[PDB]
Amino acid sequence: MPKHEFSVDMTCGGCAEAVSRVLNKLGGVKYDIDLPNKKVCIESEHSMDTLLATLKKTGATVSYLGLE
Repeated sequence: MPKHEFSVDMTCGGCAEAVSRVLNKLGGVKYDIDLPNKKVCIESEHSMDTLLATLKKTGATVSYLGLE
């Protein structure tokens, strides 16, 4: 159960948040959305593929800090 952390600046709070929902399809794994921290921590069996697609979906900036 590896964890992947991605840095994304919420621009479409309203839409960017809804965009995260689509991640379940790409990832379908456990994910957490913390606006107050502006950070998203998701654990996937693939990692480095589900986050980028979802994060960039709303055209929000995406930066990979690294994964286990």
